[PDB]
Amino acid sequence: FNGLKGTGVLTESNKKFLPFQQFGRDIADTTDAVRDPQTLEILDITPCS
Amino acid sequence: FNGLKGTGVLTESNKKFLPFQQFGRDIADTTDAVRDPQTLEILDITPCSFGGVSVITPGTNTSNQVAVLYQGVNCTEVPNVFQTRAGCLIGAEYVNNSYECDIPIGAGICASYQTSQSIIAYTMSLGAENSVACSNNSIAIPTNFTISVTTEILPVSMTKTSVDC
Amino acid sequence: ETKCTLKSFTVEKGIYQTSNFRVQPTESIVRFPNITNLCPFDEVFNATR
Amino acid sequence: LDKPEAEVQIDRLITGRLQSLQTYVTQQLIRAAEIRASANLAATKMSECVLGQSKRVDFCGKGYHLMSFPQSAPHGVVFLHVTYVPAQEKNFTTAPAI
Amino acid sequence: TMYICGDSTECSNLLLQYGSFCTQLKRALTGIAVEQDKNTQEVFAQVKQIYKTPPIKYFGGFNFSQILPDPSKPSKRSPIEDLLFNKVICAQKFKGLTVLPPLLTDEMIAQYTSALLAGTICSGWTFGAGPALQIPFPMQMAYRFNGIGVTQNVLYENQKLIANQFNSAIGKIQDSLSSTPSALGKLQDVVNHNAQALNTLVKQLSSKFGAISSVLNDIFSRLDKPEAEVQIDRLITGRLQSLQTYVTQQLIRAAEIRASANLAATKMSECVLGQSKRVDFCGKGYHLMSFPQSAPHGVVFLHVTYVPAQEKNFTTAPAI
Amino acid sequence: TMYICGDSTECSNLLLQYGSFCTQLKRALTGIAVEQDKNTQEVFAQVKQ
Amino acid sequence: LDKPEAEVQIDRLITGRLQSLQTYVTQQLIRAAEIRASANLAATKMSEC
Amino acid sequence: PAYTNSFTRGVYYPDKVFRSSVLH
Ligand SMILES: *[C@@H]1O[C@H](CO)[C@@H](O)[C@H](O)[C@H]1NC(C)=O
Ligand SMILES: *[C@@H]1O[C@H](CO)[C@@H](O)[C@H](O)[C@H]1NC(C)=O
Ligand SMILES: *[C@@H]1O[C@H](CO)[C@@H](O)[C@H](O)[C@H]1NC(C)=O
Ligand SMILES: *[C@@H]1O[C@H](CO)[C@@H](O)[C@H](O)[C@H]1NC(C)=O
Ligand SMILES: *[C@@H]1O[C@H](CO)[C@@H](O)[C@H](O)[C@H]1NC(C)=O
Ligand SMILES: *[C@@H]1O[C@H](CO)[C@@H](O)[C@H](O)[C@H]1NC(C)=O
Ligand SMILES: *[C@@H]1O[C@H](CO)[C@@H](O)[C@H](O)[C@H]1NC(C)=O
Ligand SMILES: *[C@@H]1O[C@H](CO)[C@@H](O)[C@H](O)[C@H]1NC(C)=O
Repeated sequence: FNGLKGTGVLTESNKKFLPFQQFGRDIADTTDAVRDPQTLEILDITPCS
Repeated sequence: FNGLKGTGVLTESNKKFLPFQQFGRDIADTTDAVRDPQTLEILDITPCSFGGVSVITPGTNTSNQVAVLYQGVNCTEVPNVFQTRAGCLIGAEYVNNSYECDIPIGAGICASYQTSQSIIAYTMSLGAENSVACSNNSIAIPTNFTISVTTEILPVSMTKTSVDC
Repeated sequence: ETKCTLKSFTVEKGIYQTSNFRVQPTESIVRFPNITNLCPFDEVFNATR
Repeated sequence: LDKPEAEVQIDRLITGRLQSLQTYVTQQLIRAAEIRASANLAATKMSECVLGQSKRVDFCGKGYHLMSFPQSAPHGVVFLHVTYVPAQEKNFTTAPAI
Repeated sequence: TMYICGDSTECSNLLLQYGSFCTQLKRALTGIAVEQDKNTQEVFAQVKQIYKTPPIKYFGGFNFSQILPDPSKPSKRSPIEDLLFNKVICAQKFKGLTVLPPLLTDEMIAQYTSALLAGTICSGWTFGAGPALQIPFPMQMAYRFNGIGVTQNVLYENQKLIANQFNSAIGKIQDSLSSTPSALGKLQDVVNHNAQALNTLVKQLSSKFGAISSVLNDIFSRLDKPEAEVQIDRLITGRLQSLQTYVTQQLIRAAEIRASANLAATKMSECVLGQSKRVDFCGKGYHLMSFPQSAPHGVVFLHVTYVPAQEKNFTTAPAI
Repeated sequence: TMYICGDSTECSNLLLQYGSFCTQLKRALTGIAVEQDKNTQEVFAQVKQ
Repeated sequence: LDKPEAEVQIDRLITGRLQSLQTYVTQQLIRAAEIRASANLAATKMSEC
Repeated sequence: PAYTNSFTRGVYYPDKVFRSSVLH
């Protein structure tokens, strides 16, 4: 996503980002949610089993 | 040796190298043998004579005499000489008179400063020699007694500290 | 040596470990295989034609 | 040093001297355990040697325990153990039954 | 310095930038080594009087021949002890890792055990709290029977039965050691743990830890003094923390051994030099007596206990 | 591995150069775990009946 | 970053995180000893009380 | 192409280093 990459399962989130926020992070300062560059959909990122 | 750099003593080897092998390694994957590129002989590589050194001494309040113990080496590789298990001991005179252990060396051997005075080595004693009779018709019964008091000391706490990181 | 090791001018009764000892070799033995396949410059400089 | 590099050597000092602090704490954690075990034994002996009479061999001194008295000390406790010790035995002839 | 760098003088004089780190590691290991020679004194050296073993090994029908030393062997060890000792380095040495001998050799430890056995049989518990006082063995047992709430006449009427049961129980000890997969696992584990802890120590010298090479000399020349040196710090940090970990684990492990040594010393006092009234402390059942035996890096106790049998149901009442 | 390097394929191939640290770690933790199941039987399993 | 540079940065994270895990194991191991001691007491009391 | 079973064949000496009585 815009140069930010990794491995995991993408699902729909129930998070609501402010207009100036592209992505969110967890307590380990690791991205766990991103906004889709085209559809503005917020996706949750969960590691593969 | 043909690019294999190192240091130590080169001796005759009895390692059965294969026709295509140039050097060997120990259990820690460290080179311990090389093939000489001209003679094709195998050279066994060991470290040059070494070992820990300990100084056996009385307090400097009494004397400035010392004895030196070389650990892991006997009395032929070191260059009042006594050979023990711990290693070659030099400067202490070994005597056959036993005493209670003073400055421990190891394997039953201890040292002390005695008579004029010098450092000596001896085998440490275990305790007083005695015996108890076994019999099937005789018993020993105490006719008197004594009250005695002994002192026991135990730690309970230690210094409390804190650090401003 | 013991005094320096213990960082003091007073040494108490007992046995102390100081340091190690070694031979300290100064020679350097360098060995390579004989240079057999000499490069035939003879036909370059000592040519008859 | 210029900032981009100066912070690197500073970072090296921080991790080095930080590891040192860590060694100190680790050793104190182990040393503390040793003191606690001693304190637990001292407390046990207080209960069994001072507040009562023991029947445990060589627990409250060598001999037959009668009583003990506590004394204070820097960073610890000192016990005075009062014991009975038999003396001057004599050889007698004996029998299982009469 | 022999472990981290070796014979490279340009490395040994660089390790000086840390200085006290090697001292702390040396100190910790020294402290442990000293402690190990104390644990064996607390357990075995409980007598200031070293008693000679009895000329005879058959008292009252009880035969202790399998427990007491056997002089026909050069090691003068009892039949059981001689079994325990049979059921339980250059690569390390060349890297600056050495093993130190104990102050008390097996020959000396055996003498303490012999003294304790001699006292237990000829005197009883009295030698553990004063002078040794001779007593007939059958009478020693009579006292030990009263101590468990069984009238002493039971022993005398059944002396032959009791001696026979004892002889059988002792005879079966070797069969429980020589044919059990892990009879001495507790002692072997100590050996295996320290053996592998050391071997996993030397194998870390082959690691690079981010350096271009594990070999100190090969990249001390094939690079600049400014650049190559940057990797000397890397190899030293790696090897230094590897050694630090070894020492830390030994300090923790040593504490576990100390606790065990303290328990062994307590049982020597309460089981062997007396009679215990503590449940399951000196074996299951009603404790009568115990006998010590020597073993590699440890001690073995033989616990003799009384167990009731053949319960019959009687009718009872609080009072008449 | 998941703690260090995570989903990075490149990073996971560098840990191999640091020596068998994960092995020592898993070994130490396993030993602790085994003891935890020992403490409980020593306290409660005082009866064979 | 390219390989010659990324490895320098990545090695800093690996070294640091290895120390974090080592600290956890060391302290977890010390704590296990404390529990073992109380377990031995509990077993003794089960027997004697 | 009558595919067969390679079993445990195809192992070779990976290096020119002498080793003995050891697992590598
Ligand atoms: C040193 O020796 C003197 C005797 O000359 C003695 O009085 C003093 O107490 C000793 N001091 C120590 C620390 O042994
Ligand atoms: C000293 O050690 C060497 C090497 O093992 C051995 O050859 C020599 O015979 C030993 N000498 C003595 C007196 O032990
Ligand atoms: C001790 O006695 C032995 C004989 O058993 C003798 O060979 C030895 O030289 C004596 N040693 C000393 C220091 O007197
Ligand atoms: C017992 O010993 C004491 C000395 O402490 C002595 O005065 C007393 O007379 C002795 N009694 C007997 C019966 O020997
Ligand atoms: C040349 O090298 C061979 C080894 O391949 C050796 O056997 C032979 O002696 C060498 N010749 C000379 C003159 O050293
Ligand atoms: C008792 O007899 C033994 C010999 O069996 C002897 O060694 C001991 O000294 C005697 N004790 C007394 C008080 O006479
Ligand atoms: C004592 O037991 C041993 C077997 O360990 C036996 O050989 C010996 O004969 C027995 N002693 C007697 C007097 O029967
Ligand atoms: C005693 O009575 C109980 C029942 O109260 C029975 O289970 C047990 O087997 C009996 N024991 C004997 C020896 O008769």
